[PDB]
Amino acid sequence: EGNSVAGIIKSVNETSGANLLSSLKTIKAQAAPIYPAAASSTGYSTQAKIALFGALSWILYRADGQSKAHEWIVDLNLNVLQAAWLISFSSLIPFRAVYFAFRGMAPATASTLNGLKTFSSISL
Amino acid sequence: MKLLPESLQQEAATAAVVASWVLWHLDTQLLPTIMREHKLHACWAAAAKRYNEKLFKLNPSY
Amino acid sequence: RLLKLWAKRLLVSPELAIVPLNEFDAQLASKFEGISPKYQELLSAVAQGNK
Amino acid sequence: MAVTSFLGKAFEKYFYDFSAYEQFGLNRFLSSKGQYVALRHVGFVMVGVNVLLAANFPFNPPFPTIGMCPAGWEGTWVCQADKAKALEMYKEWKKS
Amino acid sequence: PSQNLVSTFANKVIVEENLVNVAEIDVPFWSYWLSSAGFTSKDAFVKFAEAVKPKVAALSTSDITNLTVAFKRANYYDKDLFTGIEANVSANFTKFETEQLLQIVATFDAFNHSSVAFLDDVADSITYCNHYLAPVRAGADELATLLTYYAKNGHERADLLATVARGFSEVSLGKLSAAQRKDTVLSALKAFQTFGFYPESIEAVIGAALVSPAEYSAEELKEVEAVKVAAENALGGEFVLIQEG
Amino acid sequence: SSVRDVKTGSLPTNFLTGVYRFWRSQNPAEKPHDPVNDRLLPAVVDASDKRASIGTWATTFFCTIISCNLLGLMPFNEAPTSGLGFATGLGVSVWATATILGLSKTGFKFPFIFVPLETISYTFRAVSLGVRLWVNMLAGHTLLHILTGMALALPFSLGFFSMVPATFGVCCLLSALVGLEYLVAVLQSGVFSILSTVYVGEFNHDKFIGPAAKIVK
Amino acid sequence: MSYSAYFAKAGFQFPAGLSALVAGIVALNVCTGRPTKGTKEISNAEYNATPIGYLQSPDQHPTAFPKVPGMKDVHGSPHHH
Ligand SMILES: [Zn+2]
Repeated sequence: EGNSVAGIIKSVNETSGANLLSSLKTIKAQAAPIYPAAASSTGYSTQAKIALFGALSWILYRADGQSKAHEWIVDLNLNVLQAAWLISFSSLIPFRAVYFAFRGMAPATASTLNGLKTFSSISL
Repeated sequence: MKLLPESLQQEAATAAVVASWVLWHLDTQLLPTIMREHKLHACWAAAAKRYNEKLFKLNPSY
Repeated sequence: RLLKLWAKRLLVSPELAIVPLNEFDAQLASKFEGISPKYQELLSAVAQGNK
Repeated sequence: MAVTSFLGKAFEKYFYDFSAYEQFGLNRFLSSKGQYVALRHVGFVMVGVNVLLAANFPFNPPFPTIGMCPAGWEGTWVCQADKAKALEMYKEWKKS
Repeated sequence: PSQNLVSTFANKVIVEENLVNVAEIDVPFWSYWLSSAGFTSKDAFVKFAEAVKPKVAALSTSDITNLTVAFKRANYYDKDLFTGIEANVSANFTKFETEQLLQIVATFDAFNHSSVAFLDDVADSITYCNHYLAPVRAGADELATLLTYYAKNGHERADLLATVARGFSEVSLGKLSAAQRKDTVLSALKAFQTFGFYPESIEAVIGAALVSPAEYSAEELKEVEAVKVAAENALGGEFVLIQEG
Repeated sequence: SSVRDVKTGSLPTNFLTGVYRFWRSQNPAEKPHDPVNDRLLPAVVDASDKRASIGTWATTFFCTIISCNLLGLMPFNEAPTSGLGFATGLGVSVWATATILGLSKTGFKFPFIFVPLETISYTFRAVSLGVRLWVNMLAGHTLLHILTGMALALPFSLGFFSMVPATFGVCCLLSALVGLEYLVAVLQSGVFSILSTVYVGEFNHDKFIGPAAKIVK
Repeated sequence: MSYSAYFAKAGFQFPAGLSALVAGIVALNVCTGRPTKGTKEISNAEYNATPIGYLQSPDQHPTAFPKVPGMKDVHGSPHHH
């Protein structure tokens, strides 16, 4: 669409002097960016259904292959040994510190975006 | 214990196909996104001084 | 016309209201890096918004 | 009841608010929360090993046993180092 | 009766007026790929031009570049078609790439065709709408062709001159063959002397003449020495040939 | 034909940015003799063109090996790297990539007792880089197999929930070894890609073109 | 107001060329050019003459949770060489 600043300039120039100060909250609301409101909550997507159906299919196929193996009970308790460390990772990992440490790996999120200053772009 | 596969070439080709897909997905899907997000910040950080000085010179408002 | 002019600039960026009009020329310098830092960080900090 | 949304909220309140370290009062017996996580890890491993052995206990072990035997089997298919012997003895045991 | 029936059917179903009738739908694609196959006929390219002439204003940058390269390869100038091409480039100058604009400007240079608005929009697109290292990936012959285009039209843009001057190098001139490098160096030095613009990178052009002065004539060596003296005065120093070290 | 939308500042984007910038920093560019300006910019771009994509290749191998290594630590799953041909094919492919790059630098055909010795120790990189990954992924897994076999042998014979201290000690040792397997998985992917950088970067040296003519002072 | 709801609108999505990776791994697993891991190609006369139980061999049918290690689901052909 057309840009919002030209809409500000046009609709501010179109107001009368008496109409100006109360129209300013409307004009601002017509120049505010679209932030889409929360739409319909569907169930799971067809790719999410495909993902979890294929994951459960893979887990059942792998458990059936593990049970038919020679040291089958050894494999079935290896699954317990690995799920135990998954459960302990859920408990031990400081996920907020991990998130903010990953934010420091990228330079785009390690710093605030420093660019255009206000004093150079002042219009009058 | 399993040591030797049924086919060495099939398993090496599986490794090649997986690593070639990871290479394509890195070069094509991940690196353009990463470079857009990185280089916007990097170009603004590298150009803040010269950009603000040039815009300060071009501005007749003062 | 003056009210419309300042209405446009304060609709795009209301942080200009934290620098008073008489003090503004006292901030400037010949080069941009020499502009007084009395209002710089406060202006850029107000420009992010209410959060 | 959406099938996954209620499951997500129930798993969230189980994951965060439910804590057996506080509701069973385990700060008296244990020094830390991390010591509870380690003890709960090894306890989960032990509970899993015991229920996987209890789900099927009369079977002949594929893993090598340390010269031992389960309960009163002693010389049955369960305590046979020879696996062909154990299979044929399992058939006679199954006959009953 | 296979021979006469097959021969009669092939000429009727296979001759160059019906494969102009397959090429009415996508004229840029077909004209480009038929001209690259060596099929350059004025008889077919007039029908190409009038088939594509209403479609030009909605064409993408790839299709405009393909059409423009094809009509250079045919050497068929249509004034109305290339006016439409130039209006398309002027309307969408931010979307065009330097890789495409060099090929378009080479065709607009091959026959003489220019506008002030077209030259301004091509210069704005190469200088500001494209990457500043895009002349580095260009090849020095295309940059020399664009330079003599702006020199023959008399249109002078110092920012475009700096941008296109950045593409001239020991690498880019080393990629050229010696007979091609002679024409590229001479035309680039003539354009730089016409504008009076002497950047640092002119050391790569003048040096490319003075490393191999045996291929140049005495007249061309005189004009190269004149450009060298002018660039020595403009850059405030003396031109040295640098050996391996 | 429609690409998806991405949020800026996402955790996978940030992690992958840090990983790529780590593997790119392994073989940095040489600082030229001249001050880098518009005169030296095409020589810098040409020098980047001569350099191999060791950042992209090391990031590819790091991601594809840390994924296959952490697959072995997920329940019901095995590591693809624990297979011989997979890990050794990755290693022989890295060695062949470095060899093909070095052959492209020297002219596409292959170069007293010193020449056989150094050629044997160079050709052993092909074996070594893949086999040091494969037997390491076989390592904690086969030790884990035998140890959980004895960890099953204790309550199968002493009773299901009786003699809990002995099985407690064996399950503590098992838990410590699966944690060591996690460390070895992440660390073997890292060691592989560090080695891929130092093997490919041996042939990553081309000469700077530079200016053949200057205007001094 | 934020872009959070806009990103909550988009569901789960696979990586962009995951179908090519799956169709490469599956095509490597099914275009082996050799029989399927304990089978043998036989003549059509043998295959139609042989019943379904004699074609099956007990090593390729191990028992799901075997009470003795080595239990097989089928007994194969009663005819022995
Ligand atoms: Zn295993």
